[PDB]
Amino acid sequence: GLEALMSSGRVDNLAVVMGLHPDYFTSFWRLHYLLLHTDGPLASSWRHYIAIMAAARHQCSYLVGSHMAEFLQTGGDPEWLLGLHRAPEKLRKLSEINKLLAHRPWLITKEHIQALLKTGEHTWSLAELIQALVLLTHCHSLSSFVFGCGILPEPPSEQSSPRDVEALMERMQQLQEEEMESRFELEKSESLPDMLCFVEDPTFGYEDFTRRGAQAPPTFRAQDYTWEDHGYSLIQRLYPEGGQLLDEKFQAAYSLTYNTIAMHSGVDTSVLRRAIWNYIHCVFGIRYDDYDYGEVNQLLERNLKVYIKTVACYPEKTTRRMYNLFWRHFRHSEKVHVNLLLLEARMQAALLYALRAITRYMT
Ligand SMILES: CC(C)C[C@H](N)C(=O)O
Repeated sequence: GLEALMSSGRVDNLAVVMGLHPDYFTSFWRLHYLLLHTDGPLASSWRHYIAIMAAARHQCSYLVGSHMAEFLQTGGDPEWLLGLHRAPEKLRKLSEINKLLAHRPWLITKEHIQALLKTGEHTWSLAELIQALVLLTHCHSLSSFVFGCGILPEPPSEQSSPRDVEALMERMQQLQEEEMESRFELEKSESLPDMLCFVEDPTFGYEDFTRRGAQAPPTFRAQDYTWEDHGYSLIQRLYPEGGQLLDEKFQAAYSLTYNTIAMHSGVDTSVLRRAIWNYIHCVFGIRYDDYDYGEVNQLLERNLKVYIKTVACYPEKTTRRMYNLFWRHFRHSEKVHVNLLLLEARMQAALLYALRAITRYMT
């Protein structure tokens, strides 16, 4: 761990907790400094305001209150802090895609892209839009992390501080050696104040209460639009400096391992980490053609699925009891490792839907 920086008092509570995984922190910090402290398509004050609009979707005052202060220090018409209605209409056009990205990314549609790029007095360019999609999804995934790790405003965490594990290690060995479609639909269908003026439709979330029965996004076959050979290449064409940083951050988190499980070392944990990843993408409708989704229940205890899904979909509702309740014999560091596995998987899914809608509009 980046111990001297964490215990120094000079970086905030969020980065202190990221310090626990230096190989991820480096990739996280590079994209953080790019989006917020590097000249780009959009003015500094716009980027902090877009971040407020995003953190407001999850009622996440840690991130809202921090980008408010930055927005003021960087210029930033204070009157925009009275509510979205006082912001330029170009920013206001982002509410719909902001809400959809945060809660139901699969509903993003080329007709949404058409509205943003519609020629008017102040139109979004593609480089401006791509930077805005990265900021919105960045701050949604950072709200998941703030809530899932119990990060306190400016201990750095309300939840983290300065046997059946062997059952699990056995199930992982057995694995390291059609109706596939059925097991995916089963996993996907399973069911488990002053910020309000920066959002529209504040009670929109995962789970439609306008319809009986729980939320089941439409199955999207991965490989129809993947990061590796569709989304990455579109972002590096429209926003070069961020595409590479996002790719490195995605890979940083998908491959981060210490070869340990709870108290055990010498383990290969990729089958377990792939289940966390592939489950969250399943909660957002993405099906991997060659993956046995039965492995999710073999490997992810039920208390871990309730937490993962709460943090991906309803981070506001995360509780200390819920954090303590799963993986009771695991190290806190590993609970944090799960959180950043899931913000990266949640962010990649929201981006991919948005990037897919942009491709469809261009055609
Ligand atoms: C338990 C898993 C979330 C991570 C594990 N500590 C590893 O090194 O891969």
